Amino acid sequence: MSKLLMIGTGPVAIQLANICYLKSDYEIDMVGRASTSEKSKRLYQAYKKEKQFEVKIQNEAHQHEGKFEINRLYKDVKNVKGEYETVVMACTADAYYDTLQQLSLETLQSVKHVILISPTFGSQMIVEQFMSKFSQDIEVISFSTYLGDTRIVDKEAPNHVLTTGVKKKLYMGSTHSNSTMCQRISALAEQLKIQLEVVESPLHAETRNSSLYVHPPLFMNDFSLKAIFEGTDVPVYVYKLFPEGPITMTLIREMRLMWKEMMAILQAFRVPSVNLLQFMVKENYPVRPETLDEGDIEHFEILPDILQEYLLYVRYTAILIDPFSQPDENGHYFDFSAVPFKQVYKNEQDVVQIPRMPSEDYYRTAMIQHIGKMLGIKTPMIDQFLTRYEASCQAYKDMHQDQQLSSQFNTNLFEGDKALVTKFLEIN
Amino acid sequence: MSKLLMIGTGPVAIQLANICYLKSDYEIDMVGRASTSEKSKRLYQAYKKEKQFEVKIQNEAHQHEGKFEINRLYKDVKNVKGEYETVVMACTADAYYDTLQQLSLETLQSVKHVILISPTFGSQMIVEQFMSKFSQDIEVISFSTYLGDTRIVDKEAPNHVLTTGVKKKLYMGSTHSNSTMCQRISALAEQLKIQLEVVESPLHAETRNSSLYVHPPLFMNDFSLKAIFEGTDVPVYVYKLFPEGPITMTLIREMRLMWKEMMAILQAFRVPSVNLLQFMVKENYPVRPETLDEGDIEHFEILPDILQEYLLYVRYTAILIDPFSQPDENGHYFDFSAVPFKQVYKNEQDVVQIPRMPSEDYYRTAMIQHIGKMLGIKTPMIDQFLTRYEASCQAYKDMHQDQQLSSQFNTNLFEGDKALVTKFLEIN
Ligand SMILES: Nc1ncnc2c1ncn2[C@@H]1O[C@H](COP(=O)(O)OP(=O)(O)OC[C@H]2OC[C@H](O)[C@@H]2O)[C@@H](O)[C@H]1OP(=O)(O)O
Ligand SMILES: Nc1ncnc2c1ncn2[C@@H]1O[C@H](COP(=O)(O)OP(=O)(O)OC[C@H]2OC[C@H](O)[C@@H]2O)[C@@H](O)[C@H]1OP(=O)(O)O
Repeated sequence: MSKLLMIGTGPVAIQLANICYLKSDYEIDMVGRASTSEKSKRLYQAYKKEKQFEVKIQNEAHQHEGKFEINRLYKDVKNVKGEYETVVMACTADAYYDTLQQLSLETLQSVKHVILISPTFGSQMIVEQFMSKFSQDIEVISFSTYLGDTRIVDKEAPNHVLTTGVKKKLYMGSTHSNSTMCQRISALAEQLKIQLEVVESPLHAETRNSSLYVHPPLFMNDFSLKAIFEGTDVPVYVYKLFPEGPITMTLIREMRLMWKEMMAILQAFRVPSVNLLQFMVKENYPVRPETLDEGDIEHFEILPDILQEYLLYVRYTAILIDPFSQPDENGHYFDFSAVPFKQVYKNEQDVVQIPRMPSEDYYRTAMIQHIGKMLGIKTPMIDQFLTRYEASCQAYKDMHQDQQLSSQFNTNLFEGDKALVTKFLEIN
Repeated sequence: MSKLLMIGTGPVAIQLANICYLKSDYEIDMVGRASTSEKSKRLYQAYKKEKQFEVKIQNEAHQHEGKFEINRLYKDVKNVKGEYETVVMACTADAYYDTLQQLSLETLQSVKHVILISPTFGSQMIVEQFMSKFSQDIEVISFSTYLGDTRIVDKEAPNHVLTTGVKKKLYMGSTHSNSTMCQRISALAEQLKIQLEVVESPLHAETRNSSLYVHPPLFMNDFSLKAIFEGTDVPVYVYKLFPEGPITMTLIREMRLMWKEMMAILQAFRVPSVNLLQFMVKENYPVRPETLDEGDIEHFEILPDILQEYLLYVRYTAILIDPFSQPDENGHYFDFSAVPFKQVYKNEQDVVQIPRMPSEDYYRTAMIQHIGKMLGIKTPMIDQFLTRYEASCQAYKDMHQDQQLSSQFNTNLFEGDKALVTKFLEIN
């Protein structure tokens, strides 16, 4: 019978494992890195003891809930034995290569489908090129993003996760147009009440994620980078205006410029372009009618380069509050924009980590840089983003020679991934 | 000896009376409207009883303080008897004509200088044309604004006023270039430590007031006008972003358009143009360097019509807080922008009044409209401003037929003033 390998043991992997448990005929195996990660250990110990996972639901609009037991929970990728026709990557995109490469030849040659839950731009190119050495005909499926928001509500019971929110719309593409797997997914989406736009390549679904265009400007600037690698004297906030946070005319210019460099790479691949404003306004969170002209967001992409900036700037000020929340007796709304920055932190073994943001945006940006390099496309804003982050890494190293740092502070990361997209694009 | 007539008995008039008391050789007479205004009565009764005015000071940087007694406090303009070489208009601009016209022929023919403390655009034209019938050679002096901020801290002692703030820079012009009066004023300004740019006509000083360009858009729109003539369900704020207040891309367009129509009338009069952004940023309140490009505010007037909008919009979001105030332990600054709207209100005799804003901006706008009409200059944004306010007046009349309303709800106001600027411009 059909085996499925789930790579990742966090809340995304658990939600996904439950969907397969309930709505597929796969026997499910799960693997983390409980040998080298206190987090994956806590998950291992907890599943071991209880012999169950549980998804709970917050809005009764969702029936992903359920308790469930999987077939085998592995402790490390290296223990994985045997054949699996389907492998779901529920880990972070910068680990897709590190983890597949640790699988056995028998495992890698048995695989028919690789499904990428939170891929970045070009993850499929990396994953297809890798698998191609062992699978003649590997199918690779990229999603735009994960289906919603799920979280551990108690760190001492990480096998119990909570899905708080579900996205409106997802996109999905495959190396195999309208494959049999594509069809089960959009049929599974239908059961889940999750609108799924099937898209024509995985790369195309990978560009329908808004954070790919707005996280690099928000986080890889001197303001944000100081807040993360060094303190601030006073709490400072991701989505507020300077001096309370990073947003300025300059940041918004940096965002439009990256958007346009990305649209260059996307036209190269004959991938359609993303109306960034309209994307944010219909598929992220609405603002009041009175705030944005409907023709301004429809025709966003025709508009002059400073009108585009002006409309992006305005969008971010509309969200400093939640304009659909219930006002105070004093006129005051929910402070939607007081999201703090996670700073650098020592893990359980006293090793400094960089938080997900910006260290996942260094990976995505470093890959987008590399693709654009080899299309002969110039990425000057991307370029600046990366030197900024690297100088902040080098400065942390110099300022903190008394400390164990993590592999994230290292030079020349992702040589593996960079070579796979090189082989891929030459051959393709 | 030299007599001075002070028209107005509020806190501006009292501060000014003290400056003349201390630094001039004028015997001072003061006149309000204690016959028809509970406010002017309270001032009359209070001065009567105490026989003193008092200016107190808040920042020790100021020596306008002082107790003082004037020579004669009149109860109504109509009591004014005798000859005065100088008359200071310390009242609101929309009353300059109503009040002078109540003076006696002997008084009007004796007058050599009319000094306009808070004139609007074209007040001098109105005042010179009126006085010209009685004074062959009247001198008229317009200030850009009043010298600072003074207030009554206790309504039962309105003869005791408090000057809280003093402007950086004032402008001043006269019908009589570098007159003897001009010279005493800039010498008096020097004593007061108040920088005074002497300007070449009064009209020119009357355009160096920022509220002339930004009050009509802020207050004469459907949002603001609802907040003033009808409640809001929840407190709403003058300087916040929609839905908390009126500021939108649309309001900012309405502000640039009025600015440019005004710059038309100003080029007609060969008056130089006002860099509105730079005016707000150096002469009103500073924002952080990181917020506005210095070349953007220097070259503001060359910039494209949507960049101008974008920079104005951005200026207003920089001020939602005071970015130079001391932050909270939580990152949070002083809520600089939560200035409520004064709404329509019944006075002591149960008569509905419209607050200063927008009823002083209806006068200024109605005059700017009239000037531009007779230069053949089109003022389409002004035009809209005025129909908006009038429809809100008409609606209050219909919705509130059970109520005594004030003369401010009337049609065809300012016929007097409108004819004086007509005679003036034809002849001039
Ligand atoms: N080299 C490597 N090898 C093996 N396992 C790895 C590796 N790197 C990360 N991970 C594991 O992926 C799992 C999911 O990541 P998690 O941080 O819990 O958050 P989510 O559950 O929300 O992740 C879902 C995606 O949303 C977007 C983002 O890209 C996420 O991947 C998690 O168990 C990770 O282990 P850990 O020990 O728990 O840290
Ligand atoms: N038709 C008419 N006739 C006689 N007197 C009149 C008339 N209209 C207004 N006023 C008086 O002008 C005085 C100053 O006005 P005020 O509201 O106290 O505020 P401020 O002292 O701060 O004024 C200074 C200027 O700053 C800007 C603005 O244009 C101000 O004029 C005040 O005593 C008014 O009488 P009241 O009885 O007290 O209401």
